[PDB]
This record gives sequence, C-alpha cells and structure tokens, in this order.
Amino acid sequence: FKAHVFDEPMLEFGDGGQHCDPRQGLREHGPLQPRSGDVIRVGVIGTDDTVAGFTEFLAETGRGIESGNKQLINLNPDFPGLGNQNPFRCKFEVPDGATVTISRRQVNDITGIGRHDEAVRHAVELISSQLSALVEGSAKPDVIVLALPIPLIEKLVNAKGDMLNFRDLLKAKTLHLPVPTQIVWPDTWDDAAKIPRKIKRDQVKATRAWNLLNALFYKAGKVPWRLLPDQAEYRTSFLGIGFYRDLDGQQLWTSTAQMFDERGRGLILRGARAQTETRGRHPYLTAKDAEDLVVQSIAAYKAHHRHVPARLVVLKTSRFRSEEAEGIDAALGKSGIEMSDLVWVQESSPIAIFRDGNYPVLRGTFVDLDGKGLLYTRGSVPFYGTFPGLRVPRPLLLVPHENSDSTILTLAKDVLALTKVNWNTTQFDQKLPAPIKAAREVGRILKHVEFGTAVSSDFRRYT
Amino acid sequence: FKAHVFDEPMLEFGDGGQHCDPRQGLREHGPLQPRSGDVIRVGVIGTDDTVAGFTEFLAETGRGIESGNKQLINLNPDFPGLGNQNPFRCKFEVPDGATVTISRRQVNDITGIGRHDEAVRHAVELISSQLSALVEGSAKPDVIVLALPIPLIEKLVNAKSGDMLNFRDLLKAKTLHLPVPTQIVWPDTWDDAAKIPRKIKRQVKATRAWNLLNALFYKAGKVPWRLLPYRTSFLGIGFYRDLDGQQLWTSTAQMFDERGRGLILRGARAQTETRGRHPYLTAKDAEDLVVQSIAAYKAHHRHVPARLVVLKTSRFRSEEAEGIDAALGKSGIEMSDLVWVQESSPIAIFRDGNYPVLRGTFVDLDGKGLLYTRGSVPFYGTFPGLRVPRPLLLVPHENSDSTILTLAKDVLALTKVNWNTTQFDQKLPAPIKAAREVGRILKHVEFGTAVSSDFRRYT
Amino acid sequence: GEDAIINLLRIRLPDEIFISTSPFGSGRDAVPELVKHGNVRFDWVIRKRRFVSFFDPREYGTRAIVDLDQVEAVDTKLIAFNDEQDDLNDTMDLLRRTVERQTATQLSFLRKDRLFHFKAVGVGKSRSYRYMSNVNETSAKVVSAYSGYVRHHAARLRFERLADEWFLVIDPDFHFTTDGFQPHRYPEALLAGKKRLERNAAVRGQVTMWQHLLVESGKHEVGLKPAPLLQFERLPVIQLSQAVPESWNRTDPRAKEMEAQDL
Amino acid sequence: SGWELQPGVFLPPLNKGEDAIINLLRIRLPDEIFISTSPFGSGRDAVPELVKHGNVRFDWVIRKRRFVSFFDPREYGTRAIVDLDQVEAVDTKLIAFNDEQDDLNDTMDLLRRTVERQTATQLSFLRKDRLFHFKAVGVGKSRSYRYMSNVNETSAKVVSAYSSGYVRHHAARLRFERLADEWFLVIDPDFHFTTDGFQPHRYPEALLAGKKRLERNAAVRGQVTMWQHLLVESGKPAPLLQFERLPVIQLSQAVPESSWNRTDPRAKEMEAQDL
Ligand SMILES: [Cl-]
Ligand SMILES: [Cl-]
Ligand SMILES: [Cl-]
Repeated sequence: FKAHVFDEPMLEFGDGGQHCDPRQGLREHGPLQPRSGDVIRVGVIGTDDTVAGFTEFLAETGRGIESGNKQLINLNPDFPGLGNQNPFRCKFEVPDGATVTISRRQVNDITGIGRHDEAVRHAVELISSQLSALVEGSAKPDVIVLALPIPLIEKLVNAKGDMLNFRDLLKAKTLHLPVPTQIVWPDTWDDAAKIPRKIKRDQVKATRAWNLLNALFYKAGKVPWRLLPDQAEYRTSFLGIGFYRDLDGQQLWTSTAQMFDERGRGLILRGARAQTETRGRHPYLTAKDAEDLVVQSIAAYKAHHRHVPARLVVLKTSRFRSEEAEGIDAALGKSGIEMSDLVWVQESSPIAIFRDGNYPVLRGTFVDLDGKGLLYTRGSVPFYGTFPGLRVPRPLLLVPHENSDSTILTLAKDVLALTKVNWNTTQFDQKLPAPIKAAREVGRILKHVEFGTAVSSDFRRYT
Repeated sequence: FKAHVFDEPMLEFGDGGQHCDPRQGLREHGPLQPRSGDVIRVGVIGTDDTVAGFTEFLAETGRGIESGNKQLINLNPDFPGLGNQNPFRCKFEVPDGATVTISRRQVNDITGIGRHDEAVRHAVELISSQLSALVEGSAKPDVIVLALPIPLIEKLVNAKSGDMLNFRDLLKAKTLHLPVPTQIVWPDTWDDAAKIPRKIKRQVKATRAWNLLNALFYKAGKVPWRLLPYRTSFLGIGFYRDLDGQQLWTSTAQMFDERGRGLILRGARAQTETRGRHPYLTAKDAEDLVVQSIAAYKAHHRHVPARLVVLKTSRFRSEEAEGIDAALGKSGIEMSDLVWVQESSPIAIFRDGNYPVLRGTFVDLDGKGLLYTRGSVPFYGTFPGLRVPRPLLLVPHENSDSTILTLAKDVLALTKVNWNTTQFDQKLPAPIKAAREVGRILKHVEFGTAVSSDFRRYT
Repeated sequence: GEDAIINLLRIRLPDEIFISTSPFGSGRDAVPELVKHGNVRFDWVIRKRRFVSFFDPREYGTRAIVDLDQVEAVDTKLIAFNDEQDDLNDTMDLLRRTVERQTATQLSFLRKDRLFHFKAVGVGKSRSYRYMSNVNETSAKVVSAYSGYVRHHAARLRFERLADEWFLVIDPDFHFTTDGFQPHRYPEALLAGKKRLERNAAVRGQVTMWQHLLVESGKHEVGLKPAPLLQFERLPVIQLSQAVPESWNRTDPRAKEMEAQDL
Repeated sequence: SGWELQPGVFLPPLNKGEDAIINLLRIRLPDEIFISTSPFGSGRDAVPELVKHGNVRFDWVIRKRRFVSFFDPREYGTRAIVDLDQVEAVDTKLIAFNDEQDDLNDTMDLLRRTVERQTATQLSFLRKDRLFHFKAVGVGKSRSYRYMSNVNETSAKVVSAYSSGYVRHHAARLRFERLADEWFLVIDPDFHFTTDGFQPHRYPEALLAGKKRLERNAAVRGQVTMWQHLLVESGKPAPLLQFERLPVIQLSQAVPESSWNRTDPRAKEMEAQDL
C-alpha cells in the first residue's frame, strides 16, 4: 500500500491572492470580488437586553479583538477590526428600523408552556411571524441575527424522532424567506440550537468574531474565496446525493441533491421518493429517479452559473446501486459534460493507520488501498502547530465507481479541498466535504416541509 | 370480574338438523343443501406413484375407515364411507383425463437446483402450467389435488424442530386467476403439506379422510353447515407488508357470512405510525374498503346484511372508526359492532388441576373480555392440545351496538368456520384467521392487480 | 362449578405523583449527570423533557436532572388515568422501573423481552427461593445449574388498566445463562424444552410464587434502600359455573401428558 | 500601529519521513470450502438439531437453505443439518472472491464465526455492537495479557476491576474488508463494561464518557499491536485461519512531534490519561 501526504489545498482570494488559510488569506488579500461601498445590512431579533448585547459586540468587533492564545497565533488569531484593516472589505451595520424585540411577556409565554413540542411550535409561530415582518417591511436586511435570551434557549434546546427540534422547524417554516437567519447565544455569540447545550455552560472572543462575521458574509451572498483549480478553464461541479426519512405518512425516504461550485455556493434539490432494500431501510433510487435528480441538478447549476463545468463529481455516503450508476450515467451522457466521477465516501470505516507518538498523522495523509482510498481530512495541521482536536481522527474511505474518469489520487485531493468549504467556522480542518456535510443539514429541515411542496435551491437558507 | 361458560355453539346441517360437531352432524344429517346426484370431480397432479396412492386412498375412504382410538371416539371417529352412510351425500370421483403426472426427471430437475428461490420459481412455473392445462381442457375438475412426492416436498418446504420464497404462497398467487382451487397434500398420510414448516424427518387415517374430504367439499363450493343464529356479516380488516419496493403495507378485508363463505378484498396502501410499523387506514381509505366489501357482498347476494361486525387484531384508530361509520351509513346498515381481538394478551386464568379451563370460558374484565377459544372440550373428553392455551382478549369499541357477552359468543362461533380440519376447537375466528393466510399470498400479487374475491382460491 | 386464579395483581398507587420539566430529552441522556451526584435511584422517567416519579425529586440526586422551580406534586389520576398515549406510556415505564427497584433483592431485569428473572448468587451455582403457596411454606429451585447451562425462573411482567385501576400481569417464562450471568450464546436448544413445562398446574404454581414475591415486595417492615411506594393485591378467585371433570383421569389415555415433566 | 499582520509562518513536517502501522491483518483462508443445501432456512433454526449430537461447533453459516463451512461438515454433528448428498468441497475463491452480495455476506459471517471459535480462550463475543472483548475469569477480578510488541515483551490489564463497582474489558470490533483479491481483518479497539466481569453494565453512558479520554494516538496504536499479536498467535486439528501483519506504511513527511512537544501548549493533551 502506497501512501501520500497531500499539500494543504490552496484557496484564491482578492486579485488572485492565494493562501491555505481563510483568515490569513482575507487579511492579506481581502475577499474574492469586493465592490466599493459594500455593506451588509444586519437585522436583529432579540430582547431589549440581547439586542443591546449584540450592538456592543459588533462595536467591539469593529475596534478589533486580541488573541487569547498567542502561543498558537495561527489557530487563534487577533480579529483586526472593521476599519482600515477590515478583512471582509465590507461594512456590517444594523440599520435603524431593522430590529424587532421579543417582550418579557412573550418570553414568559413560551417558557411557561409545559409540553416541549407545544412550546417549540409556539416559539416558531412567533419568531417566523417576526422574521416575515422584518423581511416584508422597509428595513431591507441582507441577513438576520436571532439572539434569544438564555432562558428561552434553555427551554427550546435540550442538554447533554421523539421531539421537535426548534432550529430545524424554524428553518423549515422560514424556508420561503429570502433573508437567512443566524441563531446565536447572546453571551458568547457562537451558534445556538444546532447541537445540544451543555447543562453547565460556563478568550476565544476573536475567533467567535471571525466566525460570526464569516457566517454573516456567506449568508449575505458574498464569497470570501474560491478553491484554486488546477486549470482556470477546467471548472468542476460537485454533486452530493443524500436521503432523509419522513416521520409522518408511511415514513418514506426522499432523495436530495447538494450541488456545489468552486466558490462554495450550494444548490439544494429534492428529488423522488426513494426505494428501500429491506424493511424500510437502505434507501436508493431507481435508474429513472437517479437520472431525473441529476438532470434537475445540472439544470439548476446551469441556471446559476455562466460556464458549463468540464467535470462533474457525484458523492454519496452509501454504495452506488447498479440502478443509480445507470441513471447517473444516463443523465451525464445527455448533459455533454466531458468528464464525470462517482465516489462513495465512507464516513464510518474502521480502517486506520497509526504513527509512533502522541500526535496523529497529518491532515492530507492518503493511503491507496488497492482501489480504495484512505484519506485523513483531520489530523495534525502544520499551519496550526498542533492537532486542533482531542479524540484521534478517523479517516474517510473513498471508493470510486468503475464508471469514473479520474484517478483515486485526483478524487482524494478533490475531497480534501471540499472540506474547506465551511459555512460554520473559519478553521479549515473539517472532516466532511461540503456536499456530504450539506446532506444532513438539509435533511433535518426538509423533513418538516411536505413532500411535493417546492423548496428553494438557495443553500444559504438552510445554513 | 364475572365469568361465563358458553355452550359450544350449535351448527345447522341438512333438513334442519343441529349439532355442535361438524362430523357427528354431517354423519346424522348430511350437508346444508344437497342436490340429487351431487358429484365432485377431483383433478390430480402427482407422480405415477402419488396419483396411484391418492386414488387408492379415495377408494379406501369410500369403503370406510375404522377409528384407531376408540377410547376417544368423538375426537377420533370412524369415517363411515362414501356409500349409504356418506356424510357428504356427495360422490368424490377422479374423471378420465383429469390426471397430470410429473416425471421422475422433473422431480430431479427441481431438487437438484441449488439456490432455494430458483428451485421454488421453477416448481411454480411447472405446476402452474399443469394447473392451467387442467382448468382449460375438457376434464372440468371442481377441485385439484396436488400430491407431490416426498423429496419434492422436502426440497420446497423448510424444516423446523422474508429471506426466502414460500412455495405454497407463490403457487397460490400465481394461480389466483384460476377458478378451480388446489389442495396440497403429503402423499403418505394425505394431510396438508406446505402450509407450515415440515419436521426434519417424516395413524389417524379416519381423521385424515374426514379432513381431506371436508376440504375438497368446501373448495368445490359446497356448504357443509351454517352457524345457527336477519343476516350478520363478519368483516375482518388486516394488513400485510410487501417485500420489495418501499415495503409498504396494504389493507385487506376478509368478509364471512354465517355459511362460512369468504369474500376477500384488497384496499389502499396503509399509513404507518412509526418507522414503517403499526399499519392503519385513514378515514377515507377505511370507508372505501368497507364500501368495497359491502358492494362485493351485494353483487353476489343481491341483498345487504342487516348487521356488520368488524374485527381487527390492532386497535381501531379514530380515523378507522370514523371511516367505518361513514361506510355503514351509506350502505344503510342498521346494526354494527367493532371488536379489537388481541391475539397476544398475557392475561390468563388457571383452574386447580392438570387439564386447562374449558373452551368457551369467558371473563368480563371491565370493558374487555377474556375468551378461551381453546381448552378442555367436554365433547372430546380431553384437551386436544399439549401446551396450555392462551386466551383471546376482546375489546369492543364504544361505537358498538351489541354487548361484550354477545360479541364473545360470536367470536367463539366464528372459530368453527374451518377450511383446514374437521376438529372444531380453533383458536382464531375465521375473519381473523383468513387475514394472515390471504396476506401471505397477496404479497406476491403486485399491488394494483385486481384479485379474486373468492376465498376458496386462497385456502 | 369450580374456582380459578387470575394472573393479575391490583396495583396500589400513591395519591400523588411528582412532575417536572427537565433540560434532558430522555432519561438515558440524564444518567451521566445523575450518577455524578450520588444519592442515586432509577425509579423515574424522563421523556420529551418531562420528568415523572412517585418520590419527591428534590430529596435525591435527581435534583440535578430536573428544573427545580418546576417540580410539582399533582394528583396521580392526571398522569395514570387519562387517555393521553404519552401519559399511559410514561406510567407503564414508571411502574416497571418501580417493580425493578422493589424486587432488586431477588430479580434482575433484561431489556430484551422486558424480562425479569431470579438472579444467580454464585457463579455456576444453584439456589432456591422459599415462599408461601396458600398457607404452606414451599421452595422452588429458581436458579438451576446443570453440569454447562443455567436456567432461571422468569416472568414477563406487564401492566394493564381495567376501568379505573392498574394491574400487574404475571406471565411466567425461563431465562438461560452459561455461568449464571452471561446470556447463552445460542439459546434455541433450551427454549425448546420450555414448551414441555407449559402445563396448567406448573404455570399456575409459577403464578402463585410470583404473586407472593410481588406482594411481599410492597410490604413495609419495621427495622428493614428506601421503603417501596407501590403495593400489590391478590384478586378474588374467578367463579366458574361449569367445571372440568378431571377426576378424565380414568377415561382419557392422554391424562398424564397434561402434567409437566421437568428434564 | 494597528493590528499586526502575522507572517503566517509555521514549522513544516520533517522531510525525512516516518512509518505507520495499519490496523489490518491479511487473512490466509483454506484452499477449499465446503458447501451444501440444508433443510433449514437459517442457522438458528438448525441449532436444536445440531446440539442433539456431540462435539458441537458453530463456525458455519446457513442462509437461504445454503450451508458453508471450512471444516468438512460430514465429520461433525453438522452432518445432521445438511443435505448429505449435496456436500461438496470447492475452491474457496468461488465463494469468497466473487461479486455476489450474498456470497460476500456469507463469507464475512463465516470469517466472523471462525475467529470467534479460534479466539475463545481469551475472548467473549457480544451480538450487540458486534464487539469481541477479553473475558473475565473470576467475579470482580482483574487479569493481564502478555504479548509481543516488536521484539519487546509487554502486557496490558485487559480485564480491570474497580470498586468504591464496575469492570472494564479491552475490546475490539473485528471487521472484514476485501481489497483486490485478498481478505483482511480490521482491528478497531474499544472497551466493554460489566458490573462484575460478567453482568453487562445496567447504564453504559456514565462510563462511555471516560472512553473518549483514552482515544489518543499512542494508546490506540498499542491496543492495535496487542490484538494483532492475539490474532496472529490464534492461527498457530490446526486453526482454520492464519493471519499476517502487513509491512509498515511509509510516509514521506513526518509530524514534527519533538518540536511541538516544546512549542505546543497543548502537547500533553495528546496523551491518554487513564483515570
Ligand atoms: Cl446494486
Ligand atoms: Cl430502562
Ligand atoms: Cl451469530
């Protein structure tokens, strides 16, 4: 078995500037294509207190924030502020008229509801109404921050499909709105409601600033950087195909596609109901429905892009059924896209290698296991001077289908690059390539949208 | 908790004769409605050996067969022959050219296929072609006996002490469009083969004779007796799950009259409560299924029943109760009941002794009725089984007109509708028993294909 | 006529039950928190962020897994006697975990088949359980080591609500281990010989023993783990107007087959 | 003046490279395999008949009325659960190295059962989680396992009892992976908890959280090493399967661990602490 160690994938920033790191790259070069007077209007929903808190946090961010760990300065950088060293080259301002409060009485009405599902539906009802109003009115926000007070986050979010997820239901009920929402804890400003809370929740402030502003920038529709391609002519598109299961009806599974470009922008499609192998498990598409989904996805891509891709790579976390490979082949053939690849990305392989020492293997370590490719998307990171995690990383196993045009070395480098498309943080060592990571996020939302109802393809609404 | 011991339900036989026992009743009275010169033409498929074996058994049956256990004579009676003491007042004859033989080579062709599913489909293709030939030619059988040789049965039927095709279920699905039912028998003892798993390695001959002839009689479309009560219909609603596709569940109805005849209907796909399990119908789909069932009954009988009793083995969802009510209203049916028949209740009573409680023992728990369909039987002078019987628990829905005592007696009486044997202590009432039988067949008939309502084809 | 025993015990519930909200979705999520605190017990339910129990949760380490401000004593009938599915589910879960706690001296509980069985004391050792059948002191070898496989007397204990009361239903069975503890790798062999024991007198005898154990489990004894909060009561015999003519022992050649033979 | 721009400098990996071990063992299968039809649909159905005979063994598979085993089924009580007239010895390649999902699944089940029988002196098997764990000997009693790590003799407390009560057992998921035309066993270490060495722990989640503290590179690598010893030694009537370590994986660039141990304030966190 032959091993490689891939270079950290390079990103491209303003004026053709390159860097491996989003944060250093933005400070050196700015974002990919700024325009003079760029401004992101930020609407806010909160209480009197949390709205004031957000104002102060934005002002503090604008001045700049010192690193809280100078011994690892690349992983924990200073936030350079929003003045003459603004790395986004973009203002972030809450316009007057674009803030909506939640009253004390409304907080108490939600927390006072004893049944969890009742409380969640009441909260979603109220907030989705407030969002619709803010979008419908004259304030014209590009993105909205929802800063709920801590006792309301404690009611709505469990600590660590029986029960409603507040965030997933809210996103579903607001999926028709064009202005995305960022839901935050009002003390530290990191993301709330995406994962369970810690019962004893109790520096990294500059990192929190970087991350929130990067999230708002993506949600406003601006692009901080692109994956640097091998050829400036050879555009590649990356299509993930996923499935989610409905809780109501017959609990049928529905296919989804997550179609990404090299600028990290995603298009979300819902396709046909899936078939299942055994007792309602192991979802898969028939040849006809796999063809239809890939045709739908290619169509959406073409509608949103100038150039047709020279290569399309299809990623799925379960093996390609012969019928899926058949239908994908049929859609590709008819598309006239020149090159195409199908890769099964195993997220739970038991296979691993172990160097001798306390640090794990480098990120970008790849082992070709006779037509299977073991890839460490997490591991020791030279740029950061550490392994940023604690538990040992477990690699991906990539299994290219025989129908693929590219080598397993090319496809592994593509997967590693796709891990840098990241709407959640500015730290680049993420485990999953964006199209696969997108599947689970979009599935949790779309199970709350009735099958057959049209859904927006704009991925920002799902983040 | 008040207990009641029901009397063994009475049946009516020829010329107003009554008896609790199908066998003693037929012996004394003959069947319900005979016509002079009644004859059942029996077709036969087997090998040279099994066909010869079956025609001797038929002949021997005609001469009469002595009880082999005179100590329990009611349980193990004599078969009195097909002459002057013929309990069926019917001739049973294999006409010339109503026989098809399978060659020793055809047997070897099947038993030598190494993959079980390939063996089963091959056997099904072969036998259903011979059945079609028999039905479409000049022999005009009323009922066909399939007497496969022991090695072919051993190949086709799994041994015990969704993973694989069941030969009997697949053959019946592939032949459901034919109007002549088949009875599949072991060629040594002439008891039923392929309904259940066989024992790893292979005399109550008079009982075997009774059981076989009774089955042929029913499959030939003749009525041996009626339950002695306006007309009541008893409609079971069940569900079976498909193996392929999305493994959806489909509703079925099994509607029986008091003469034990069944009409089978397939309804809409079911909804499920959790992760593909706990099938149920929406109100409109429940209404459609009951409306469909009443339509089939009326199309045959040119009348509608005065009372409809609906039985399920899972609780009635409120939507199901709503749809059933809407259907009754449209059909102008005057009196109805809904009963959830729990097959796996852990509730039980224990007398002091080695014999179990009497069949017909009923306990009214408040709102729910414990009923022993199996247990000690006075007429047989024993408990015919071994393992202690576990009772049914009947739960009448609030939408019912009748009392739990009336409903329990109806369930007990429905156990006597028996297309399997002539022993009357059956655990399940016929509408419920039919659900599992039909579901096993219908999962091999693609949804959307219309299926015969004639229950004889599924027995 | 003759008399028959029913395999039910009436359950006596406290008049009040404690309810609260919890930060934790389900009880399993709360366990790591709960055991960090000590003064632990497990006879309580959390489901969909609601906590229930018969004991006051403020008085035990359960205080760490409820929202203290929301702890309320309520009339048992609000949870245990309505037509809300969730409430009927949580009630049965609370009853089961209460039985588990009250019988821990004698019994182990198996998640699979929700099965209670007499627990072993010594590895590969047999033991007997002394109980009362009527007014007669008896014994049953409830753990039986055969020399290697161990059979344990067992029962599926279920809950049934009839009208406005709760009943525990006793359904005897047997559990097999290798050593007294480790489940049997391939148990189909043994399960086969359980069927021979499915005879009226043998099952009835097991119902009786289980009744004794469960009634005793609810007894408050002077000078004897917290006291049990659930009590259990035997029902009157069932009166049957017609009797089996057992004294069939003469005429039925299969009479002996009706008695169980333990091998 | 203002916020300093960092140069974005860092210590690169060492160009001298280093080695790593992979958690695979090559499996050497017997050259022939026995197949037959069976009257029994599945293996569970055949067990009652099997155990009517002596010298019982369970390293065999029956699925869809097809039997497979590496041993000759005519010479064991399996002769009662197969169709004897259909028993044949065939090239193992015909079952273990084809494209049929059914043969692939039956091969993996047979491998798993073969390993269970081969390792039963040290290991117990849990159907839940497919976990193989070192078995206790004695109630509430610890025990150790000696094994070779390269040329050095070492040992681990593979059953570790704690009382104020629980017992931790070294465990692994042993999986099977076919790469090209060879089968591999994959070692994925874990821990199993019991109350006393035997009775499964009534609530793992308390203990589940302590396992994560132990998931660190040197500790997992040591456990792989120990399982490879157990399984290789297990293959030395001869055992049906032999196992072979693979040569080390050579990496062209090495983590700069000795520098980072100096510069990285988090270096000590990379090492497992057994509490
Ligand atoms: Cl496939
Ligand atoms: Cl539990
Ligand atoms: Cl197994």
